[PDB]
Amino acid sequence: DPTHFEKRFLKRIRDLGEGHFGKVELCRYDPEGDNTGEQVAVKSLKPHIADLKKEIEILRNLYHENIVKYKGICTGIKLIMEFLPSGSLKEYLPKNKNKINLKQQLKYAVQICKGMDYLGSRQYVHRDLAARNVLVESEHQVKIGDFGLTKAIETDKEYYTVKDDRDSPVFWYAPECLMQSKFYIASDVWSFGVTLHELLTYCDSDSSPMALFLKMIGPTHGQMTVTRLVNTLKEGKRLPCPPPDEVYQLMRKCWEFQPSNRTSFQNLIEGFEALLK
Ligand SMILES: Cn1cc(NC(=O)c2cnn3cccnc23)c(-c2cc(Cl)ccc2OC(F)F)n1
Repeated sequence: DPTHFEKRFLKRIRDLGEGHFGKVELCRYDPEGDNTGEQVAVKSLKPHIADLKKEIEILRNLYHENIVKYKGICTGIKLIMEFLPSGSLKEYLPKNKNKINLKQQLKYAVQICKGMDYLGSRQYVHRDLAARNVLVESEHQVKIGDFGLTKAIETDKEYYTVKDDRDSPVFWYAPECLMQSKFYIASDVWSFGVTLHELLTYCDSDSSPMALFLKMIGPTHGQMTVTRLVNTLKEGKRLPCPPPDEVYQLMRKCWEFQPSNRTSFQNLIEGFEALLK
């Protein structure tokens, strides 16, 4: 079985990044023991097993040019994927401003929309769409690189109701996710709009969605922060345009209060393609 990786041949090189419960490391799968084997990205849980198994099964069945490739498993379980040395958009964009212009940013935007549209056609909701979860294949190509919070939508139903909201990226969340823990495909569209703002600002820390929303609502509300966030959104207030009128209009359509007034990923692709011709 080419999808079964033996523990004794999986050699750790360095850490790549980590979340609260999971981590990704650069390993070499070296059965010949001479450091000639291929380099792979390995996702493991820190010393949630049920959630990782579900996550592995989802990725095993996704095949798209803008989705990170599943390679296999190491059985306790570890997820084995292809290694992208340029890393996440969050770390790549600040170091490569001179290489990446607005035209390339809009191509990245189309690519994220295509990968997301494919996911949504398989009845899944991502729930964690941000620049930190987008990998750089090359200066011409990006891939959605993580599915840690991904959930299947019930048949003859349009949303998944979340029970555990403890590690939620609240500054990327739509009003319905904040008020009722209801995740629709339209909720993923809202998060894309915030990811697009990150992309246009080159993932600058001082201009991050969290930095900007805290300046809008005040940073001393503590436990009332999410309530204040809900209030500002209810008023019609949104993240400002980075220091491109037509791109900002597609972004504002991602941020329509009611999920029904929001566009679809297919509609956004048409929008970006019209601007690239
Ligand atoms: C700083 N950082 C870098 C990361 N990853 C890579 O560099 C990487 C390269 N190839 N590869 C293949 C699959 C998954 N990750 C990678 C992460 C990272 C960490 C976690 Cl816990 C989950 C997803 C992550 O990656 C994100 F982008 F999807 N943080």
